[PDB]
Amino acid sequence: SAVNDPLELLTNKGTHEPSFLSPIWNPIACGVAGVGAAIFINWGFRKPVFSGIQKHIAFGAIGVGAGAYFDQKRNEYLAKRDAVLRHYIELHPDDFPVKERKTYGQVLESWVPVR
Amino acid sequence: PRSPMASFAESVLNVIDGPITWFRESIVEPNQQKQNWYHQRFRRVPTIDQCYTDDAVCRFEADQQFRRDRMVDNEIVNILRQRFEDCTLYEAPDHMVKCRPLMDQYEKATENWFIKYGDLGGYANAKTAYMKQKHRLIWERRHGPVGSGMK
Amino acid sequence: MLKIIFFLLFLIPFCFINNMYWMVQIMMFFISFIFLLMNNFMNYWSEISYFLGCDMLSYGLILLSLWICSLMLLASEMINKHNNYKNLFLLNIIILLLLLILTFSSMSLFMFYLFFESSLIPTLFLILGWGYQPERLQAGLYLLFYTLLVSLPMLIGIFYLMNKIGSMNFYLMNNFMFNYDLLYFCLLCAFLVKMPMFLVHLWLPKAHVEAPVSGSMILAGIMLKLGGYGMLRVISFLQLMNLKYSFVWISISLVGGVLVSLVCLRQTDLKALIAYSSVAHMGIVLSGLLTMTYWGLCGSYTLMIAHGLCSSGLFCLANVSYERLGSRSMLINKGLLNFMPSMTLWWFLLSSANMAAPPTLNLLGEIYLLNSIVSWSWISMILLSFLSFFSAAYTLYLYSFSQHGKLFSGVYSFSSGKIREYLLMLLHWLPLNLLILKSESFMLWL
Amino acid sequence: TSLTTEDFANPSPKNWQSYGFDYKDQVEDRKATKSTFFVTVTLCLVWGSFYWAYLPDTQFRNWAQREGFLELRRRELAGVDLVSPNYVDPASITLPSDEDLGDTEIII
Amino acid sequence: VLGLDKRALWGALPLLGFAIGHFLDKKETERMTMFRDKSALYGRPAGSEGKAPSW
Amino acid sequence: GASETGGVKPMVIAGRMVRERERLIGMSPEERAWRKQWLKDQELHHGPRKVPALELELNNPIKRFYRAPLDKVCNVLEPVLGFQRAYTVRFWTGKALLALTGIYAGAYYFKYNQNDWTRKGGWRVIHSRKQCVPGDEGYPKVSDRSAPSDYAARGFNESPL
Repeated sequence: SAVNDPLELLTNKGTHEPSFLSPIWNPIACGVAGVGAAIFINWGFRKPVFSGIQKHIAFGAIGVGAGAYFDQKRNEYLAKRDAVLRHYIELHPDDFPVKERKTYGQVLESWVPVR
Repeated sequence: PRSPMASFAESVLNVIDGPITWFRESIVEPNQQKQNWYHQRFRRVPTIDQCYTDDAVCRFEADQQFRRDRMVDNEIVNILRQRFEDCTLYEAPDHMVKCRPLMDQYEKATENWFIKYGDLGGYANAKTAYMKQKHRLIWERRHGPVGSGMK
Repeated sequence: MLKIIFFLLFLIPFCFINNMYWMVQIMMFFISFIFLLMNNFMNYWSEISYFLGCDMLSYGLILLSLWICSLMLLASEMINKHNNYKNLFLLNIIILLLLLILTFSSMSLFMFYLFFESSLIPTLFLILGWGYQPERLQAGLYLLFYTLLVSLPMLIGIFYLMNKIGSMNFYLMNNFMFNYDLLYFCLLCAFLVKMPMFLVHLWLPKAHVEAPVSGSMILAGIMLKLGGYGMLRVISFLQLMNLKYSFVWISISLVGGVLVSLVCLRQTDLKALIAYSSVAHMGIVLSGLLTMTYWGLCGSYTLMIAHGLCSSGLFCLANVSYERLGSRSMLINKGLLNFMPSMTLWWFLLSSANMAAPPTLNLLGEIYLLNSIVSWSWISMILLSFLSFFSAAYTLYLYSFSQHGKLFSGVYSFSSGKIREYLLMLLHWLPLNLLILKSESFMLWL
Repeated sequence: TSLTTEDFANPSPKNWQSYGFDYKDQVEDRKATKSTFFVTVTLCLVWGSFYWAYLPDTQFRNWAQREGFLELRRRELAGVDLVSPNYVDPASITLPSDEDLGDTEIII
Repeated sequence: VLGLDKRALWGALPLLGFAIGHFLDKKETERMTMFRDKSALYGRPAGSEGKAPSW
Repeated sequence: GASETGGVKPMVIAGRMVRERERLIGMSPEERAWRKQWLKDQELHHGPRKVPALELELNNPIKRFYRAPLDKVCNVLEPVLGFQRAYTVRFWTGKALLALTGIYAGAYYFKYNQNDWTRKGGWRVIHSRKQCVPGDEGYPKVSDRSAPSDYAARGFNESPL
């Protein structure tokens, strides 16, 4: 629409579809991190890197669990953040007034003649 | 074939032409299949002037349209150059009288080309080209056509 | 685009399995072939994936790296011959390549910077790890500290652009034109260093002379281009400011190119001379780039591709000679036509390309920068004539002096050229010519 | 040792000369040479250059030339300048009248 | 003529990365479907539209 | 191991006397004897032997077949004229055949695949007007191309669009 209402801009509509890697990147990233961290420990102790896979599974499992938990909390923090902005906009409609959208017909800015 | 060599010349041209025409007619053409290919058509899209200053898709729409039109306009000059190119070769030694109109068509096109896309350099885009026009027109009504100086 | 990235990532473990040095390049060459098939790019960005795209500009520079980074493995066969931490060496290049691919394939300015410098550290390990001479320290710091000193202030200039544009994406930036004088110096003095400019080139002769053969390839091959590539993206919204201070850069690079060519003639080291030849041509690239005209932009993109392949090529040959004669000085290296006559052919073709000889892709780009510069000002014809004249003066001196005369006297017996070396040289030069046929693609990025 | 006139004339298939790819295992050295040639040449240069040549018209440069002819014929017949000097028609534009400008710098 | 051995069998792992890399971005294009057949330059005529969307 | 030198232990045998100045200034009796011996060895009393190994080690399979047929006429004729004379016939019957097929492919290409208006690449021909002289057909001959569309048509006048 021709209007610039800041509250409209913030408000979601559900049109956006989050990417495929979005709901899995933090779990999978931590899971790989846990395993890789376990790989150092054996290497640091000059043990066969895949010896004692128990520790790999634990670190991988612990990584996934922690990743999912913190990812769950992340969205609440983001959801709350926009909620704050939307509420603050509503309280001060004067400081965020609706502005009209100019088009290039009604403006004359400079250009840079390279020559 | 009034000349001796020209009589020998045509003999060779029969030798090099004879097989290839047969080969074209015997193998290549008869064995091929029928198939048609078409020509892209682009629906005209809104110019940059209609675009708002905050939306990027509409600007992106026009920038690509401007660029495609630039190519068409870059080489419509190229075609006109090739005409004066070809007339000079097909009309010599008396080519000045005949190429002179063609070059007149060419030089006019270049100026219109240079009035539109000229002096923008690379990164020229719909916004810049349109804004050159706005500044050009303002100067025209105030100082008259360019080349006459200011008042 | 992710096809490339995940291919490289899963090739990382090949560094750990033993007797996999040669199986790596094939995976590195094969991916170039796969990447070579997916050319359907345009001026605008294409094949979006979460923040990774590619236009015609980024494509050629990416493909150049894959080719060059693949030749690094061929050139540095000595690392395999002496098992000199080859596994670690391989991991350095695979990491380094990934940083380059992301750097060019990044769609947002902040990312470009994020992987811009990050590629440096894999290079820095390369110099110290596998360099012979003791000076790799005193040349290791120059590469690191010239770059960091001028890249850290660039980081501020990047963030100041969010608060105005609101984003980093290149297309959205071009809609703006900025007027602040310092901001101009915080996004070009950082790239003018890495080009390099004549007066701030002091790191380039040190890094190249001391770095190993492979480090010389990538330093001369892709690092000098990241400065050039960066400029092509950020003069779009510095057009107005570029007009007030361009004449400073054009004069320095043009006069810088001439003066360095004389410096080339007074060199006596192969590695030094080739490195100083890089500053000479990079002066023309930068000069035409700042002219901002359609020709100067397309030409600059072309020459960066061509020059990288050549200067990378010429570093092969210096390594070949150095490997046997044991010394990189011109006095030691004489008359090599009478030891390795088959080699001398490749010396000529790569040397000839460096002096803008036809039909190389190098001459196509150089014709264009020359056009833009002349159009910029007819006064530029003076040195632009000198620079092109002297740009052959040292090239002949490089080729003729090292190949023609009577053989050195003290040299001890050494092996002759091997098939690996010849194959390496072909892959450097042969594309540099055939690319002229399809300059259609690697030229018209605008 | 003291090699003979036939140890130089009857090449021993025991020692070998390396092609620069390996110096320890003879079969390895030939093996790397063969595979490296195949990809670098038989695929990257032969198949690559072939595929390049038949690449589809992706820059719209061939397409333009078709326009440059059709577009030229239509407008050479239509009594319009062959290259339009206006990005948009001047009458469509709405100039800001002089009082609006208020000494804004105008450039050409 | 290839001169490839069992060691190249490890090559399947990088080829595994290729398919996984291909799959994701292909999955990404299926997330790009809000200007699909709607832009002014390629948008379908309003009414009597093709059943399957182009690309 | 891979011995580049093939066992034979590389050395320098000639010594001082290779350089002319180092000979004139002086040479001990042993050096003179050594120098005389060195030159006597450089003489070869036979031509190079023919090693079968090279001829396969420097001929790829494709080449050994790609040339196989015309080497049968070399084998057929080599007792009729001598190996030198016959081989020359094998070289010129073959290399010349490539030229004959070279022109025809070139002649073909310039007759059908010449550059047209629907492509940019390809060879583009703009020939001039032949000298029309008396006795030729219709002596008062004029260039049929008058309108600008005539020039640089590139086959565009006869397109369907």
